[PDB]
Order: sequence, then C-alpha cells, then structure tokens
Amino acid sequence: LAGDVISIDKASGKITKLGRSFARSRFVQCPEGELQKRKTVVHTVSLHEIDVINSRTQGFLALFTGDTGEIRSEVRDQINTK
Amino acid sequence: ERLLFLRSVGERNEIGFPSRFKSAHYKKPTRRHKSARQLISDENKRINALLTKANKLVPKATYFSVEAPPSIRPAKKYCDVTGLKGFYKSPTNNIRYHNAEIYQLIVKPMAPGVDQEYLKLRGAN
Amino acid sequence: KETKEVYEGEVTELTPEDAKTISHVIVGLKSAKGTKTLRLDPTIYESIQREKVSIGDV
Amino acid sequence: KASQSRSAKAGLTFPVGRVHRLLRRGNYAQRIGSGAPVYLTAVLEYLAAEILELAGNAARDNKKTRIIPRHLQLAIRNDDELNKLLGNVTIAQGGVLPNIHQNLLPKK
Amino acid sequence: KAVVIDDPPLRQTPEPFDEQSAYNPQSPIAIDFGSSKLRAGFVNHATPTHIFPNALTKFRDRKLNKNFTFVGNDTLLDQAVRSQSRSPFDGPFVTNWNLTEEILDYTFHHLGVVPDNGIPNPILLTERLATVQSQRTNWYQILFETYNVPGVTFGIDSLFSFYNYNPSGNKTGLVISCGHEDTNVIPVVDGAGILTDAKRINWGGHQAVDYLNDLMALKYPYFPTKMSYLQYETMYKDYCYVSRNYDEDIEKILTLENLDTNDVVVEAPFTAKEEEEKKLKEQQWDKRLKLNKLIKRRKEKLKLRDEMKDRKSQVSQNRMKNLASLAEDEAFEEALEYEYKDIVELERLLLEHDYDWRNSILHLFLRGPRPHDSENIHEQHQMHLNVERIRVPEVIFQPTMGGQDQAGICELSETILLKKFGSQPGKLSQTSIDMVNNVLITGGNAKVPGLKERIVKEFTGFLPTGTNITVNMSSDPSLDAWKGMAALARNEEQYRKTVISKKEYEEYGPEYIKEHKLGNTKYFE
Amino acid sequence: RKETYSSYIYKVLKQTHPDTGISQKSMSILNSFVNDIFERIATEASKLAAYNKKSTISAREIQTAVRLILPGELAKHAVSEGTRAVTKYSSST
Repeated sequence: LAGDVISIDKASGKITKLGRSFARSRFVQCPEGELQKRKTVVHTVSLHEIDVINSRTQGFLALFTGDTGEIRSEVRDQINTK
Repeated sequence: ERLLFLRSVGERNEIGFPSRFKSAHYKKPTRRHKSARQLISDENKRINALLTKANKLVPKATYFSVEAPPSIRPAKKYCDVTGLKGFYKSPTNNIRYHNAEIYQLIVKPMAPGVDQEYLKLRGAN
Repeated sequence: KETKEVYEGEVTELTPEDAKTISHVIVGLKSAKGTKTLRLDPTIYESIQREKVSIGDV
Repeated sequence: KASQSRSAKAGLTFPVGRVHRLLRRGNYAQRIGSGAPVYLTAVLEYLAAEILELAGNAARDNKKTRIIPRHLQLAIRNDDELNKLLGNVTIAQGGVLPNIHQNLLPKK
Repeated sequence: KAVVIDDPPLRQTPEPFDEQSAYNPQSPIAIDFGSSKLRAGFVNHATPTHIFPNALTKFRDRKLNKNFTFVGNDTLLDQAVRSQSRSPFDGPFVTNWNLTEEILDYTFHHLGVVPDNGIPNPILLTERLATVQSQRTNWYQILFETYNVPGVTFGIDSLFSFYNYNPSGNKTGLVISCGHEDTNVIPVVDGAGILTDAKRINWGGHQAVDYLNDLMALKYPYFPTKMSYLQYETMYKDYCYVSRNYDEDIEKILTLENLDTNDVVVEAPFTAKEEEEKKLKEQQWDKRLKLNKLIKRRKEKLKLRDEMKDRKSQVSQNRMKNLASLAEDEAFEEALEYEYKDIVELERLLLEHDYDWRNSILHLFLRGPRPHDSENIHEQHQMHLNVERIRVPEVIFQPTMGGQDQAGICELSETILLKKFGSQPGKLSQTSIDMVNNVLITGGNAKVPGLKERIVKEFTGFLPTGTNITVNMSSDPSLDAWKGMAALARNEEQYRKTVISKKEYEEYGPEYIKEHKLGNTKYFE
Repeated sequence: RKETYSSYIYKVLKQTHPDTGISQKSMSILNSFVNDIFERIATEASKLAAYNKKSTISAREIQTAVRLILPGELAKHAVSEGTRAVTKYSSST
C-alpha cells in the first residue's frame, strides 16, 4: 500500500516489506540516496554445507533436520577438488 | 577599393533581361510560393482521389510507400540532460534523468518552458 | 573418451510443426558472430517448454 | 458506442460540460475552443482541493469533524498567497486573528 | 590546450570561366543539382569543373545600380554577402523557381557556352527518390521551355554512384546513401534498382548540425556570444565519429580514465581570565566514528533548518501547522553550521594529533576532468564535447533519438536481406548473397569515421555464420554521382535508351515516366 | 431547478478527508469562492482575447490569465495541474 517502505530485487522478483514510514496521519526511516543501489555481500559457507548440497540423495533440509546419513567420500573428493 | 571589389564582380557576372541563354520567346507564367508542407498534402489528396476514383489500382512507388516503417524492437531510454543511460523519470515534467544529483541540480529546480524544449529533441510534447 | 557439443544464443525463431502431437521444432539461435538454425525432436521441445523459453531468451 | 463524459477522460471530478455551458452562454466570446473548459476545470478543481486541504488541517487543529467558517477564515489568513488573493473579500462569520502589538504588553 | 573555432576563411580568387573556343555544341553536359552543393561538369572530363554551394543572394548599393547576381562561389567573398545567401531548397524539395533559373544561367555562363535559340546541348540531371508530380512537371516545363534543350534524363544519385562503381550495368548489390536531408537504402537486382523495396529515413547532415546546435544551446544557456551555423558545421565535421558499440561506450564515457583522452575543448572567438583558564583546561585534556556520526547529525540538522527556512517545504508546513494548533489550543542556523564545522575540524585535529568535483558527474559532463573557476573570461567562452562526439552520428542507427519514429539502417538492411526476395530467416538465396557481397556506401555524409566498421560489425551480427560480407567505399564519396552520369554518357552508347525527346514530350505530355533501370518508376501498377 | 457544486465539492473533500462533515454555510462560502474565481478568470480571458484581435478563446488565453491573476507559486502549480489534465484529455487516439 501507499506509505510503505519496500526493497525489490529485479532479477529474482523478491519484494520485502521493511515496514511503514514516519507518517502518523512497524515504523522505519525513509531511505536516502539513489534508488538503484549495488551492494556487495560476503558469504562464509562451511565445507559440510557444500558436502550436503552436492550429495543428491538429500537436500539442504538435512542441514536443519540432521539426517545427512553417512555422506560418501566421492562427493567429498569432488568438493575438495572444486 | 574594398567597396569597388564587389562592384567589379557585379559588372563582370551580370545578365540582362533580354537573356542570351534563354529562348527567344519567354511567356513566363505566374506561380504561388508553394511551401513544402502543403506539397505533401496536395500529393496525398491527389493520390487519395485516384484511389477513390479507381475503386468506385495498387500503388507501387509513391512518396508515402517508400518511407521507412517503424521499428519492432523497443526503443532505448536515455537521460534527457546528459545523454547517458536514463534509469529514472520524474513524474512532474516527464524528463528522464540519470542519477540523484542530476535530479537535484537540473531536473527539480528548472523553470517552466524549458522541459518542453528538452522534450522537443525526441519530440515528446 | 567423450565429446561435448554446445549451442548457446538468443532464441530468434521458435516454430513447431506436427505430423495434437508435434513432429519437430525449428529453433533459431543467434550470437554476436552470427545465426544458426537447428531442427529438434519433440522430446527436447518438451524440456524447452518446461523451461519456459520464449522468443528473446538466451 | 456509449462513452462517459469528458471529466473522467481528463481524470477530473468537476463537471467539464457544465463549465463549457457556463462559458458559452456566459457571453465572453463568440467562439470558444475545445481545450479551454478542461483547463479551467482543472484549475478550479486544484484550487478547491487546496482550499479544502487547508480547511481540513485547520479543523483537525480544533479537534472536530465539521467545517465551520472559523476554520475557513483561519485557513485563509494564515496562508500568505490566499491572503494576497482574498484580501478584499469578507467571509461570513469569520472574526479576526489573535494579535497584539509588542509595546502594548505589560513589559515592565 | 583550447582550440578557437571560427568561420571558414573567405576565398580570395573568384571562380574562372571556361573558354568558348573549346565549347562543343554536340557534347552532353552533366549537372548535379544537390541540396547542399551543385556539381557541374562536361562529359569529356573526369574531374568536376564547377563545385560551389547551391546558394545565392542579392546585394544593395548606395549608388543604386542593381548589378548584383552573386551565385555560389562568389558568396565566399565577404561575411555580409554570405550571411544573406538563400538556397532554392526548402526541405528536400524546391519551392521557388526564379532563383533556380538564376543559378542555372550563372552555371551556363560559367561553362563557356554560347547558345542560339536556347541551349542546344542535352542535359544530364539528378532527381530524388520517388519525387512528387509537381517537381517533375515543373522541371519538365522549365527545361523544355526556358532553355529549349534537346534531350533530358533523370536518375537517382545513389543509383548513379552504383553505376559508377560497377559499369557493367547488370550487377546486384545494396546501395546506402547518406544524403544531405535523407538516408536511402536501395537494393539493386541485375543492374536495375528495385524501387518497390527501397526505404528512406528523414535524417541527414542538416538535421545533424541542427541537432548539435540544439544540444549545445541547451547545455550552455548563459553563453555570451551567439554561434552561427558554419561553426557548428565545422565542429560536426571535425569532432564526430561512430562508436563500435554505443551501449558499452556510453557507460564509461564520463569515467576519468576515458575522459582525459576524448574530451575536446572549443573556445569561442571574442575581442578574559576565565577564557585563559578554559584554554588551560583544554590543553590539560570508535569515539572518532561517533564524532563523525555527530557531524553527520549536525549536517542533517542544517538540512532540517534549511527545510524549515523554505516555507514551501513540508517541514516548515508542519511547523506552521503546529503553530496554528498552538493558536487553536536563518543566520543563526548558518552560525550553528559553522560551529558544527569547527567542532568537526577540532575532532579531526584531535584524531590526527592525539563534495569533491571529481565525484560530480555534472561537472565532468560540463567542464571535463579539470577544475573550473567561473570568474575568468576565457573558459566562460568555452565548450566541452564529451558525449556529443558519439551521440550525434548515432541518430542514423536509432532515429527515435531524433524524434522520428522510423527503423534504423541496420534493421532496414536486415529486413531487406532476411525477409524479402525469396529469403527465409535461416536460408539465404543467391540474390541475398550477391547483395551482401557488394554492399556500397555513398553520399556526402559518409565522411564521419567508423561507419564502415560499425556496418560490417552489425552485418556480421545478424547474418548467418560464414557468410562473406564485403563493403566498398569511395575515397571522396561526394563525387560518385557526377562520375556516374559521366560514365553513363561517355563509357556506353546505350544512353539514348533513356533520353527524353521533345517531340515525344509533346506527344505524351507532362504525365510521363521512362521505365529505365537507373531512374524512377511509375506510381501505380 | 437550481444549480450547485455541492456533490463535486463533497467528493473533493472525500479524497483528502473521509471522516469530515461540512456545513451548509461553508458550502455556500465555497460556492461563492469558486464562482468568483470563475468570473475573474473568464473576464480576464475575454478581455485578453479582445485585446489580441482574436475571436476565439483557447487554452493559451486562460493560461496567460492564470499567470496574470494567481500569485506565482500557486500559478505554476495551477498551470502544471492544468497541463497534465489537458495533455491527458488530448490523448484520445
């Protein structure tokens, strides 16, 4: 609705409501500067996460549910080379 | 000498009313000025009269058939002030601009009558 | 011993032809060095339609 | 074939054809152009919207839900350009502003 | 190092006259009635004899003799005679006709021709692509009545150039003409121009120089001197080129590593004890980041004070609304900003001891990579050409930038070579391959650099892979039309195929068109 | 039959303030106000059109009249609103 503060990602189409602006007529501050910003983010991914992801028998939910279940050494060799 | 240098060429490069290079008979007719804007209109109405007479004859090579068709790809958008890539368009005066400080220095405090001249270059008024 | 063969470019023409069951699809590709047309079987056409490929996608 | 009026064609809520009627039999000129009632309709709509906006926050400043000409009078004379426009007009039941000159106070 | 532009210098020597002893009554004479320049010359010579702009004027004296018929090269003698020179063209067409008669009589007098009962030489002429019936009717009447010439032919200048660069007369190619007021794309099949698929774009050199005039007027509204047409013409001629790719070039055109190389500067031509104790206590005396955040908050407070100063702003409107609710119940800000700047300077000094122009994109666009002082007279008479070097010639590829809703030259070539003349997208016919192998660029507006490379790059862009692309180009592309009609007359003897006869004119009338391979065609089928 | 601008004025305050009542005296004040601006603008435009030897009143005549009567800030807001409305109306293609 009008009065909202939102962030739009053009490539993936993800729209997030940061909240409402300062308009008495939650509450956040209206952003400053250019609308189209370019930001650099830094990711730190453990080797176990890539081992779980690269093993096709289970998804990333085994990182949270915990049933990784005896990950083989071949995908460990592929991750160690890559 | 400077005020007679032009007169020397004037008395060298003249031709009288009994023109040597023209014919013996002249019979010069009267003509209107016939500006180029209305020439297109009278050619168009002559051609339209020809189709509406012949119908109640496909044209092959006319003035209105040789002119270029509009494009199929979408047109690129550029900044009206700098000529760079225009990312944003102001909602008040409909001027495409590049970044924030261009909007603050030029696009916002501009006088009326200037935006129509900026839009005249791409013909958007 | 194996071979890898790759086509990659802009889709400029996507015309399938039948004989409810399609027979083959002619796909036109374009890159910065030129264009190239290909014929494709309906099996690859099903994966093309599954990937939601229209005119103008790379 | 049926189409709506010129007002929502211009996106306006004021009557365009009524403005055209008042312009034509108001006896101002013998020929009236097409775009003139739309322009006048937009101008009067904007002026009415600005006046009702000022009456709106003037009435919110008194904690009420209705518009009294006290609020109209206040919203006129605390704004300088409406002061310049409406200098010679008197509003019905308006009163005056609270003002007192500096030396008339008990300065001590 | 600034370059002062000027008007072009005057020609000291007037143009000469051809000798009457060498005049041949039976030789044809070639006349190119261009929009910008007139190219006059006899068939027997290979270089043009008379080159001058198609303009003339009338002078006024004190002694009142009325002896002034200055045409063409004689206007290049003084500023005052040149500044009132008038051309017979209004747009692409010709409106007035008496001045054309005056120019033609001047040309005939300077050709060393002594006639009798009109001109006895056959006339070689040029006409535009798909001209109106009024222009052809008036040309027919004026030539066959005012001058009594035996034989005339009409043809397009681009087809004349294509006949020049392959005189066999039966080749197949693509002609791209960049004229003064239009741009033409004409395909030629077997030596005959297929005029039912030619295309015209309403853009040329005149619109390019006027575009540069409008851009330079809108970039510097406070320029003290008024720039003329010829100065903008010579900055268009000297400082314009076609980029290899526009999208990558406009992204880094204002970066510092590129702007130090391709920025052109053009200069216009012109003629107490408590205080001491406090100081002692001060001497006795993440936190720096907090002080910088406090300085930023002080800058925000200065911005809020400026918003409260402007009564049209919403902050001052809200303050006035609060004052009205209380009623219903700027130098100090500058001094505070100065005190905040002093506190920030003290914090910076404590950190050290105990808004650039380079980031302003408007300043880089306006006055380049150099700092600017507006108080000096010299750079107030100066212009910078950074984006306009590549923006001006790009309009023939994107006409939408020029206000015209037309397709580009590459899209017209693409639809001609890929959706016409029996060519499916994907498979090229023999005619399309023969056209691609003989693409020719002509016209006076081809003098800009980088046109051939850009056309070759885009042609490689849309054609199928492995197709042989060849693009030819003249050394001086403003002369191939006149040499084309000279090659039509001198080299071959089938030139009588195209010749209009006077008796044939009186049999058929003004409504006539010869369907030859090198001229116009019939309006209907 | 008598004419008033009451419904249009009503919807004008309903876009900006929905929970707001109106007095009939205030409605008469507003009606007299809009009619006064209307007759002022109309007599300025008719006088200007008579001054330029022209028998037609067009948009540029009331444009000059709005530049003349209104003070400058409200003048350029008024002509801006009028220009967007007129250009939106003229796009009947």
